[PDB]
Amino acid sequence: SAVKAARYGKDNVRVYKVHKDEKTGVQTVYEMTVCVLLEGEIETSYTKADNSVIVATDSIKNTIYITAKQNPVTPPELFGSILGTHFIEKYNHIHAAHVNIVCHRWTRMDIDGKPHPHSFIRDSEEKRNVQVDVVEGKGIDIKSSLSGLTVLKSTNSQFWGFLRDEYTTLKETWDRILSTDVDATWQWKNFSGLQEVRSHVPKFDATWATAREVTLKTFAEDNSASVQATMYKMAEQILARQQLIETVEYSLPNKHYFEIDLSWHKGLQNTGKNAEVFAPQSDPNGLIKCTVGRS
Amino acid sequence: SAVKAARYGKDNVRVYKVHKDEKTGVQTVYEMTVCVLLEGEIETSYTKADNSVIVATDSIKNTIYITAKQNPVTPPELFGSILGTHFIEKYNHIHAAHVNIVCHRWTRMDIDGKPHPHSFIRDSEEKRNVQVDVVEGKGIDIKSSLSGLTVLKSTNSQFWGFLRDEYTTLKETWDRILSTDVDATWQWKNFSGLQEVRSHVPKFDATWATAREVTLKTFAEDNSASVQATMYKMAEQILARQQLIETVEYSLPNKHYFEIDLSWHKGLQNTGKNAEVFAPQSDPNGLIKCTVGRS
Amino acid sequence: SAVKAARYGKDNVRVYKVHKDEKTGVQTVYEMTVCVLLEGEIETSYTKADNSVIVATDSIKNTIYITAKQNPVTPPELFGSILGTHFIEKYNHIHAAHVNIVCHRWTRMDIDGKPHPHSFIRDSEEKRNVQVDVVEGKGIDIKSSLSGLTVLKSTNSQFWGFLRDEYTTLKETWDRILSTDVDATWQWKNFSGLQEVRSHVPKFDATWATAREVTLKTFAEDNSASVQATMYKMAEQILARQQLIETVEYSLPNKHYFEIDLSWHKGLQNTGKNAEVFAPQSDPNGLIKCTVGRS
Amino acid sequence: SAVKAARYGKDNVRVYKVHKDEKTGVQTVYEMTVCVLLEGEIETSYTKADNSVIVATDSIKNTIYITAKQNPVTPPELFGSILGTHFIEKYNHIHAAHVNIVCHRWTRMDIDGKPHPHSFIRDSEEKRNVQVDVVEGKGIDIKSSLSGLTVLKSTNSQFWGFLRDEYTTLKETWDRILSTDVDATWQWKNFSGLQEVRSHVPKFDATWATAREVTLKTFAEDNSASVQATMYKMAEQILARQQLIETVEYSLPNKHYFEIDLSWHKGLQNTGKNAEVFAPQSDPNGLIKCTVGRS
Ligand SMILES: O=c1[nH]c(=O)c2nn[nH]c2[nH]1
Ligand SMILES: O=c1[nH]c(=O)c2nn[nH]c2[nH]1
Ligand SMILES: O=c1[nH]c(=O)c2nn[nH]c2[nH]1
Ligand SMILES: O=c1[nH]c(=O)c2nn[nH]c2[nH]1
Ligand SMILES: [Ar]
Ligand SMILES: [Ar]
Ligand SMILES: [Ar]
Ligand SMILES: [Ar]
Ligand code: NA
Ligand code: NA
Ligand code: NA
Ligand code: NA
Repeated sequence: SAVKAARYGKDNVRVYKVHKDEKTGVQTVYEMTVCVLLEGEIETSYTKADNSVIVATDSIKNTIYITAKQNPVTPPELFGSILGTHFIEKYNHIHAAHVNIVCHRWTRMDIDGKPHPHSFIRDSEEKRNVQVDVVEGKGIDIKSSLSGLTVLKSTNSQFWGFLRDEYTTLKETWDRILSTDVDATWQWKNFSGLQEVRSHVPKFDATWATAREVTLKTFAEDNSASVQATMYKMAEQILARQQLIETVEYSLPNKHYFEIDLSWHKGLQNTGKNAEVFAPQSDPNGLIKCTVGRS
Repeated sequence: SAVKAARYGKDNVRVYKVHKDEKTGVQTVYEMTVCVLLEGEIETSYTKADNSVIVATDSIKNTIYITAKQNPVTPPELFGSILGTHFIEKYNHIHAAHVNIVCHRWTRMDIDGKPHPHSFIRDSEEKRNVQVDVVEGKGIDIKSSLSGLTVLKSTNSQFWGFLRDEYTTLKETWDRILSTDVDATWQWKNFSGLQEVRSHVPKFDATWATAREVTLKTFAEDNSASVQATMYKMAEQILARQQLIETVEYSLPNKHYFEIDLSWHKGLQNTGKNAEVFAPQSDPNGLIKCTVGRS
Repeated sequence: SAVKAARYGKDNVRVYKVHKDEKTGVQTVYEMTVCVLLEGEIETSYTKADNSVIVATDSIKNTIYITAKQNPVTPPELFGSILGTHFIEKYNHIHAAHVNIVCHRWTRMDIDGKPHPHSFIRDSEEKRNVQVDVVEGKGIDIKSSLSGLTVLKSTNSQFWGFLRDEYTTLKETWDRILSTDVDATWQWKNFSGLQEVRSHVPKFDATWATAREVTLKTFAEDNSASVQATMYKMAEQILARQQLIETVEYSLPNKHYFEIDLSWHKGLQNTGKNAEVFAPQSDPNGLIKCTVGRS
Repeated sequence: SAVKAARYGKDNVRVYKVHKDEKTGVQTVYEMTVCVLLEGEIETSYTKADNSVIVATDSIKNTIYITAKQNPVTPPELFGSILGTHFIEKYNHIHAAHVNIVCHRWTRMDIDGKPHPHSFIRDSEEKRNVQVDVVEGKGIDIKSSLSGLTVLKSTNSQFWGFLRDEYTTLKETWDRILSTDVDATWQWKNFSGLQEVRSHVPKFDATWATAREVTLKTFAEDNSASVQATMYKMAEQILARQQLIETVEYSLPNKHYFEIDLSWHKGLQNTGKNAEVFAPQSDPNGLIKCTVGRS
């Protein structure tokens, strides 16, 4: 037997950082969950019980807190690139670092119409994520994402003209509920190293904001022919607005809301045009994916 | 052996309702999870296998959807009172109905600064809940609550002057992070029946909004001496603003953020005045409760 | 305003303890999650910012680890009673301690048909729980429970003869699937104090084992007329076997498995006697409770 | 813009099947959660709102229940291969089916030392999984796995001789707790099609049982030098026992149990040789992976 692939490190490292402006008194908080996995010349830890090649996972955890102390933690694309670069520069035998960051929302509170200097609310479990792969001699590959964005529209969704055969019971419809949890990933052009990531820093927050805005507006305004057709329109607009993105990937569940036939009870009308009360279905769910790139 | 207490019914009934304004084209959605448990002269179903006394839980589920079709589902205090009253009026041998409703957020989307007519976002897992107990000859008891409101302040929290003995390691502090998940319940005066609940309908949404606003403002502005002292100030203000509330109960976890001593690494200063990077603790957590009523 | 009720303490305290037999080399592990909440003369911490009455929740956490170091942690009824008694004896102004313990399974591994001296497996998320209320001058009240015991029988469950009216769609059946998650609680006679709890120590593990065995055998062997009727038979047998129990409470969800009509597809027969493939329903679920006590 | 990749289908399809032996009266239940995603000539559903290429996800769901009615559902490697093959044979424009199955435990109850004919218990959240990729002209690729197997050993784990630098605080140890949740995957040789999968049917259950037994015995008996070294010994033995496996992948969290220094309290000794009470850590956790293949 041989080791074909190996990676190890620390998962679920919770980090909070506060920035205090001495001038204004305004405080800004950042909270993330970090995972760092390393690869390199470590096979002998598996095959020969040779721990001399292991950077302890406890040390990786210490490194994350030290790196957060000495560097900006925003945008997460930059923090992840700094953290990944650290390992491949510090350790001769480590050739790849894989950094995953989940950013949690702490939104400044408005009290009496004024932004509060040091009070925050978690307005939704929506996340902003980054996956950073730092590979010796191959640069920095960054995938940015938003996830956990849960939306619903109560009309202006259709689904008709699909394949009908002896397995088909679904009725065609010209008016349904559409609800999903949005997972959207944009993959950046390969960066040569940290200097190039630093040169593009302003584009990271702006592209996240554009991806979010395009997703919400397209969902709200599209008279949707299908999840497939609406998600393609989203991906096409993101690629049009940011030339440094190579691909956009959406993964969308179709969270079903079923009509309830109440006609058995006193002829109550609750289907088609008369549908008011629906049963949200926990499972099963449609799952629709696509990856859109340049011609 | 004897049956000392018995209740049964249907839990986890998901309901969606849409309201369509024909004039404006504007649609409003409501989504809830409902539980109905009944009590009454049902002991023989347990002791003698006498199913003749059982209103099937499947029928309770049907009743919830029919009631939602024929009645307003907002405010939830009113819907729960209608649903509970139904069972004790329809079934001679049912003497109490217990209705629990969890209301899920569907917040209208703003697209290009305008409210969208039919598109919604789940802005946070915060819930608005109601517990309604309808008891034959004893009226309607309503407990209203908000839950899952997650907040953090990065300064203006203290904790000193507590009991110190041979079990104590905690250092006194004049500047810490305070973060909690707010669970707040207000208990209404007993109502004689549905006519009296209907007479107070406007107070339900207004009191929920006041409870939320008082919680957020007091949390943000109090230079907190303890969770205990801040939560009492919240409860006292709610009771002052709504005379039809008898009691206010808060249940608050103290979600700890620990300083990280980095002085072992190149004398890095990250404690006290120099604290920037903290470790959020998943467990354990402080849990602080109180119930505040009138003199 | 006045404080009507107040309790505070530490939740989610994870504890592991190992016992090492020097003779045999055999090791036994215990893992629990503990919550301790205190009550007493503490109103001024809420009303006057008087922290002098507060035993810090951090100190409660330290106390749990010290108590586990110096005492047996099994049976949990005894450990909880020791821990609760500690607070009301140590602190003059604390008059009640509320101790909740969840015990996690670590079952010794069998390797090559022999019990392993120091290797364990988590065989199911079933828990053994205790709730201990220690109240100055009122003794020790103990509720013991098992929870998370998930069972299914594929036949020998019926449900017919229930109330039928204009809300009813459910068909009567003489052969269905019955599946539940068992939550069973037995409430002990009030104990005068720790000496009396110690005098009954052997009864705690034996009664837990009897409750489990009676639940499993009755579920498996009863040709069930309803959840109501089967759960009553369980409670009646537990009360018959342990005279120091006052009440037994069961809380049982009815986890529905629905027939799937496939007759639309090539006349496939999959209902009634021909039912082979079913759709487990995640929600909604029946919820059936009862409390059984002595004549 | 262009579609670079697309797949869609139905997730979270819960299925139960019962087998009834008329001779013996013995019933056997199977419960799974199924996901089917399709790929093929479907780009126009995304780009042109052309639904004519879409096999509705609702139809995929119907197909899973019909396939379960007409075929064995065990071993899951066979069921997944039948289900995947169906789509690429039935639909000219579908060129790949991706089938994921999670099998839930329903273990026959022993009542009074005898196996019960129709009563089952969920003994742990351990799963048996299959991933089946059926690709037109490329055969059937099967990955089998077990997941959610949670184990702990209280001694006979060491970790010393790792890299020490200015980021390192971890002390070397010759005696620690080791606890993990095992995720183990074995990848079969490519199969030409369903006839070849059928020819190997007996090997699927036997290899699952061998993988489980090797994992448990190696964990229990290895005087572990590291997670890395113990997991390699597991993978090497599985590959030795089944020639039709190409690779074995383990993914193991290192679930930390920390010593608690109690020496501040009356000189209590609870570290090193005197360690009895530990604090299980929920996060962070080590994460160790490896893939082992043939020379
Ligand atoms: O078994 C282990 N492997 C590691 O890589 C490691 N790092 N810290 N502790 C550890 N334990
Ligand atoms: O056992 C049951 N009890 C009930 O109360 C019930 N109601 N519907 N189905 C049911 N099954
Ligand atoms: O606000 C607080 N209240 C308490 O009771 C406490 N105990 N430890 N820390 C604490 N903080
Ligand atoms: O938008 C949809 N896409 C699909 O692929 C589908 N299948 N069933 N319903 C559906 N809705
Ligand atoms: Ar969509
Ligand atoms: Ar608070
Ligand atoms: Ar039952
Ligand atoms: Ar291991
Ligand atoms: Na390197
Ligand atoms: Na009545
Ligand atoms: Na006392
Ligand atoms: Na094909």
